[PDB]
Parts: sequence; C-alpha cells; structure tokens
Amino acid sequence: ISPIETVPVKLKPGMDGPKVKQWPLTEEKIKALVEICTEMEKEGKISKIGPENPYNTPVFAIKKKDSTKWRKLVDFRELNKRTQDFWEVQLGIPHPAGLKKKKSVTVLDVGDAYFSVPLDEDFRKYTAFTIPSINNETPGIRYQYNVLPQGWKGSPAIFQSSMTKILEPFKKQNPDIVIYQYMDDLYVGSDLEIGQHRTKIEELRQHLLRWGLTTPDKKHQKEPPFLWMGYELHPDKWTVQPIVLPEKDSWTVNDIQKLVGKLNWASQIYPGIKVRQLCKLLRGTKALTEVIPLTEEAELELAENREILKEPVHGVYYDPSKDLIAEIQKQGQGQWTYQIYQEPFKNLKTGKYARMRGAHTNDVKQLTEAVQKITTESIVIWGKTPKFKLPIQKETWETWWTEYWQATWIPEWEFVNTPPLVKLWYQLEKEPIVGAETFYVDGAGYVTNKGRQKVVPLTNTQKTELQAIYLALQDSGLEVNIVTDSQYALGIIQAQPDKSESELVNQIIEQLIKKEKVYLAWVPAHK
Amino acid sequence: ETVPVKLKPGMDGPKVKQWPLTEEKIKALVEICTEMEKEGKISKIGPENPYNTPVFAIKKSTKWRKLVDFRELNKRTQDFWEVQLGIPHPAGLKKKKSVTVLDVGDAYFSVPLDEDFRKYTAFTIPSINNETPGIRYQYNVLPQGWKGSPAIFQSSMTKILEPFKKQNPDIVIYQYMDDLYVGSDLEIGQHRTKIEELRQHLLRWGLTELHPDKWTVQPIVLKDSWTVNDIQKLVGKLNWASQIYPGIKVRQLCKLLRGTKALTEVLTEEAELELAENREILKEPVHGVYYDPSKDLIAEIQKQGQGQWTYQIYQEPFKNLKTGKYARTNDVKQLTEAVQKITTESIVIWGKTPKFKLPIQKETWETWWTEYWQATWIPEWEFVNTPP
Ligand SMILES: N#Cc1ccc2c(Oc3ccccc3OCCn3ccc(=S)[nH]c3=O)cccc2c1
Repeated sequence: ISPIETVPVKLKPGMDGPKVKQWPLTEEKIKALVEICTEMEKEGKISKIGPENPYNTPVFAIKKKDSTKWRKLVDFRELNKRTQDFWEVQLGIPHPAGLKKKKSVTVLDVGDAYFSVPLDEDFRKYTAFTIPSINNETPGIRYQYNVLPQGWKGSPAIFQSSMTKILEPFKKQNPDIVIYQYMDDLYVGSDLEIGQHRTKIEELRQHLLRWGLTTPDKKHQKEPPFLWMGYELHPDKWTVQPIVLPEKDSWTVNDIQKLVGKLNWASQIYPGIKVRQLCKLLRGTKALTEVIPLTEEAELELAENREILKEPVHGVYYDPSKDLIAEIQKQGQGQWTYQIYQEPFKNLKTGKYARMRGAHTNDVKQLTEAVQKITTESIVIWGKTPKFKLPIQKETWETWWTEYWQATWIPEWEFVNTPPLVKLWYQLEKEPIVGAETFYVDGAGYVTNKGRQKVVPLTNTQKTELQAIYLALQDSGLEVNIVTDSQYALGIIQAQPDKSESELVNQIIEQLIKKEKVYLAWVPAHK
Repeated sequence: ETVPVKLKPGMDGPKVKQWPLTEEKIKALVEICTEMEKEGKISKIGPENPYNTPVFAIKKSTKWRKLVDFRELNKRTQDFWEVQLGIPHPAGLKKKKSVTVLDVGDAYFSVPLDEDFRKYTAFTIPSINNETPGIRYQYNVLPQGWKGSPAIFQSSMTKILEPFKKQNPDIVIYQYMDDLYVGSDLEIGQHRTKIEELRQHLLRWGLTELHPDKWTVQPIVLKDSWTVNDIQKLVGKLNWASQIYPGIKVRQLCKLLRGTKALTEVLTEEAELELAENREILKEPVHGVYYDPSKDLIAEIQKQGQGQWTYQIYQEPFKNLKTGKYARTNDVKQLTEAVQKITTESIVIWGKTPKFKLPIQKETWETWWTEYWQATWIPEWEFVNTPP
C-alpha cells in the first residue's frame, strides 16, 4: 500500500471534473451506506472531505450478491469519460496450448487489490461521493477515494502496472519461477519439487504482504483440475469445459447464435466441427424472436456435429525442444480443418478455416489463405511458424504459383497423401491449337471458320455470354480455340474457380472437365 | 539545448498496435532495448502514456537491429517540420555517375529530445501467449527513422560536412532519414577512396553503390506471319496504349483482321508502315509529364512472372514519370527487394519516397516483410492491389 508509488493521472485537455446531483435514497439504504463508509474510513480507504470541493459522483446502494446487506456501488461514467485514455490492458487470455508443463502450479488471487494500490493526490479530489441525509436537514456526508476506485477506466491498467513493479524484484531473485498474471490473479509455476515450491510461494506471499497485497492462505489455495475461462486445465492435459448442445426443436436467431458460438469454441480441441450451414442461416438479419426453419443441410450439419461432440478429447501442453507440425485436411467445400501436433496423435490445438462468405476461389488459393492463418495464430500463441503438411501436390503448387498474378508464399511444407487431393480441375492452355475449330462468341452464338452460326433471344431486360462460353464448350468438341468479346468471362475462367458455387460455372466446369485443350483469347470490341 | 517540437494543430499522437513477432525477434529486441536503457537512450513508461508505435527487428551481419515504424508520427510532424526546417534536394544526384548510401544513423543517439514530445515516441515489445504485458518504453534521445531527426540534426551535419565539401567541390551529399548519398563523377576506385576519406572524417568528428547514369527509361515495343491471334493482340495493346499516347491509331490494322477468321494463318493492306510508325511513336519517351512538388508519388508494381516485375511511378494516372522493369527466391522476397530498389531510385531522382500499390495480399505482406527488409526507411505501402 504505502510503498506502492502513484501514477500521474490527469483529465483530458479542456474538461472539468464531474459534477452530478445525488438523488434521495431510502432510510435502510442510507444507514447501510453510512455504516459501510464508516468502516472504510476506519480502514482508511476513504477520507472525509470538506464542502469546498464541488466535485461529486453519485452513489448507489445495491444488495450484496446473495446478501441482505447493502453493498456500495459508485457510478463512474462521467469521470470515466473525462479521463486521459490509459494504455488498454491486454484483452487476450493466454491460450492453454502455449503453456509449458511444470511440476507444480498454484493460483494466487490477490484480495482487494484495487483497494490496495493507491491513487494520485491530485486526482483524489474528483473521486468524491456524497451519502445523502434524510429530511434535507444537512447536505449530507462527503468522502473521497485515497485508493484506486472500482469501475474507473484506469483501475485495471494502474493495478497491472503496480503489480508488475512489485513482482519484478522477485522475478530477478528467482528466475526459474514463471508468474503469469491475468486480471487480479497471479498464476505461479516452478519446476522445483513441492517441498521447495511451498516455501517459495510462502516467500512470494510475504513479499506481497510487505508491499501490502493480501494473498490466500496455503489451505485455501485451489487444487487441480482448474476451471479457467472455459478451459479445464488438468495436470497433463487441457480440455474445453463440457459443452452440451441445446435439443430445442424450434430455434430462434439468438439460439442459433449461441449454438454457433459454442460450436466454434468447441472447434479448438474437437476435430471436424462444421458450422458453415448454421452461419449461412444466421446471415439473414432478423429479430431474435424470429424462428428460422432448419434446412435439411443444416440438420445434417447439426447431426454430425452432435455426433462429434459425443466423444471426449484432450490437448497437450507445449514442449519447447520439439518442432511444431501442422496438418490441413479439406473436410468439404470451403471447410478446411487444421491440426497442430508436436508428436503424432497428440493434438495441441485443432481448428477450422471457414470459407470467406460470398467468395468463390480456387481450392489452392483457399489453401494458401489457410496456411497464412495457421502461421499467424501459431506466431501469436507459440512464437514459431509450423512445418506444414498439405494435400496439394508440389507440381500443382508450382504451376499455380507461377501462373497466378499476386505474390503467394507458404512456409516449409511436405506432401501427405490423403483424400481429397486438391488440384486444378482444368489447366487452360495459353497457346492455340492447330487443326482445331476456331470459335467466336458474342453476348449467344457460335460463329465459326467452318461456317456454322446460331442466335440466342437475349432478354430485353451478360450471363448469355457466359452461357455462350458454356455453349461454346459442348458445341465445339475436344479441341477448341475460342475468343471472347468481354474480359469478364475470360477473368472468371482464368481464375480457375473449382468452387462450383453457381449453376453457370457448374455447367462450364462440367463441360470442360474432360476437354483436353481449350484456349481462350480476348479480342477487343471492334468499332 | 532541446528544440521545440510540436504536433500539427488538432492532431493526436500515434496509437497503432504492435503486430505479433517471432520469439527470437522478441528476445533480440528485449536485449537491445535493455542495453539502450542502461546507456540512457530509452526509459520506461507506465500506463499514463497511451501512445504506441510498432517495433520490428531486422538483420543487416549477425547483429539484430531495430526498425521503429514511425509512419503516423511522421505524418503528424514532418509536415510541421518541412516548412519549419527542411532539407533541399540536389538535382545533380540523378546525373552523377556513381552514388553511394552511407548510413549515419548513429549520430541521432547523442543529441537530446524535447521533454513534451518525448511521450509521443512510445514503443512496446510484445510477449508470447500474453504471458506478461509488454515492457513499454519512451525515447529520451532523438529517434532513428523519424523525419524530424535530420531536421533537428541539420546544423550539426552541415558543420561536420562543410570542411569535406570545401575540400571536394565535385562530391554531392544529400541526407534523407539516416542515409547519406555521396555522388561523384570520378571513376569508381577514386569514389571508393573518397568514401573512405569521408568515413574517416565522420569517425574523427565523433560521427558513426548504385549507378544512376546507367538507369534509363524502358522502351516499349509493338507480324510477318499475320497470325490472326497476333493481330488481335496488337489491336488490344494499341487500344490499351491509346490512353497513354495520343498518336497511335490501330484502324488500318483492325481492317486487316476483317472479322471472322481462322486462328492460325501463314498479308498487309496499305503495307505495314503503321506498325513501324507506331513503333516510332513509342520509341520517343512520353512527353507532357512534369514533376509536381505538391502531390504524392504512387508506384504500381505489376507481376509479369518469370522473375520479372514492371513498376510505374506516376503522380496522376496515365501520365507516368518513370517506367522500369526489375528482373530477379520467394515472391515475397522478390517484392521486398523490388520495393527497396524502386524507392531508392525514387529518392535519388526526386525527393520523396513513393506510396506503393503492392500486388501481394495484406496479411501475407504483414507476416513476411520483416524478414526480408534491410532498409531503415519504411514507405507508405498499400496492401490492396488493383488487378493488372
Ligand atoms: N485456474 C487456473 C489457472 C491455473 C494455472 C494457470 C497457468 O499455470 C502456469 C503458470 C506459470 C507457468 C506455467 C503454468 O502452467 C503450465 C501448465 N500447467 C497448467 C496447469 C497445471 S495444474 N499444471 C501445469 O503444468 C497458466 C495459465 C493459466 C492458468 C490458469
């Protein structure tokens, strides 16, 4: 408390301190509030202030959780708005996969920490609250916060900085002990045997006590397994908390949102979770009371998902010496399940790469994006890119890489043999074919060097051109050379979408999946 | 004595977020920053300072170095500085025979910095798996890579380079963001000797090879077989270049196509003078393009494949100021080296460093530019690409 230094805090430039009027309260509320405030003043958390200070933040009395007693909550929206923006506390929880196995791990939750770390003298004035007096006889009793208030914008950042400053000398003196910190709690882990570990944790508690932060007793400390942010941290395995899917017959939009969230959360350890059809249902904006029927495809998806969730799965903590290995599998169209395992059949983390909504791309391009996403998440969690294992053949990758127009790279990878195998369905040639029927199209007919012609009744109202490009394929034969008036059709065909999202692309692909040589060129519109 | 440094009126400082980095890079950054703090160049900051600026570690040599991405703070200050304190650009550097970049980034680690401006230069070293909050820092000495550093150190640089420039009037020296450009029309060996002399000069005063003449604009070329496909290709390219050059017309060649025909054929109507003459209309470089001092340079990189990359620097579209063809290893590496060469040529020709329309995708460049970067400056690249 006393040794903990004060961080300079000031209001935003050009803004005055909060000034709010307190509304009258009930007689039991005011008596409970004055009792609690007097107890705090005895403890020194708050100090009475004179009438010269015009800053006031309203107070509200709420029944304590499962308690008839009326705890005190002070609103801080105004002062939060009028405060210098502090550095945000890190919003990403540590992933249990990146943790390294240690012989003993203890959970130390610092008690009443925001009331232990003090506050700046200049800023103490604005954090003033008034406890009203009945019958309007007196203005009331005023108080101010000598210590970090709760609900304030800067409480997490200031407390985190103070905790780091306090813990630094202990980390310097003992380097083996690793101390994670998330929210208030301190998570301590050492490779020492339990006999020395209990002594070291007692030493840490004494250090925090001499710096004024209370810690739980030895008996009260939790014992494994630990439940933390939906993760069940066993000694040698980590699993997600038991996930039960709703059996509700009629699903509302909010129910679908919860189901998709639970399935996505379960995907991190459970392999083979598919949520794409449910997300397709969810894309239509609707009221939370709106009831959307379950398509047969979505019902199949939910059936296979609930079948997958029936089995239990576990993950394994990271061991630094061995190298990470990541494997991608294409479960279906637009779904790619990726697994990250140091050793075979011991998965650190499973996941899925959902296809971009409303995007049709070549499966090799989707594979490249999945590889990039794996690289990013691996960097964030472990700090090293994995050695990938991908379905695509090296020759197919080289062909698409050299022909494609962007810059695409993939880290070190090898070829694992498994169905399905991702390959370019049609390799358009970039040179013409002699002795083949030269072919002209227009948005739809076939105008030919042989002399055949045709006409399509264009709707009075470009698809007919795509129809013509399709109509070109079946009319010509095995060896075809076509030219196109518009660049759009050439771009669509050159992107080589094996996605087969639309019916016209479907028929084009079905036609040219067997044609041995099809060369398309673009000839400008002739004036 | 500290000089007053002020942000442009009504603008807040940097608040950008750090992109997560590899464990080896984090370790190298931590050790470098700890050593610098012990020397006194950087000092710790608490949570009262929201401002942030990314940190990346590059390797130039087995010693890691730190590149601090000061693009936003530069946007907010160098504009204020350029009018207040500027660096002129010698026009003779482009005509010099040999030009050398000698890094003088160690000067700015001595002279102090304004107390009020110290807070806007804050950087964090990230941690793996969110184990601990990053060790935040601030710069107490002049930053490296911030365009106000040469402006502040200009007086010292002039007083340190005056004797050498007086001794050698032919040498042209120009400074841009921790880089000194030394140009000499002398032969290459004499240039090496002069650069060694300048390095010894700087070292004794407590201060610690591209060829511009060879560069020239790229010619553009535009059918004895008269293959109908080649005639279609020529009419397409001529219709494309119609915007760039007003002279070229493809009407007669269009008549040569004459509609429906078979693809492979062996024919010239009114001869083919048009092909030759339009080749002439192209051989002469574009006319009517002049540098505009108050506009941004944007460079488009186009991937022609086969280890080839064509770039076009242009103030206004369809009026190129310079066209080239870089010829080269992964595609990300090729793009990195292409960007570096393009902007170094831009620096030696005109003052500015171009904005880039990179062909690569956003997250891939974000992930893989740091490994292959080897230059102190950082251009304002645009990840998104226009399909070429
Ligand atoms: N509730 C809660 C809770 C408890 C401990 C956590 C945690 O502990 C470590 C702390 C420091 C180093 C390694 C750690 O963990 C290694 C792996 N590990 C994990 C568990 C067990 S019982 N044993 C073991 O070795 C790190 C992060 C979050 C934590 C949350």
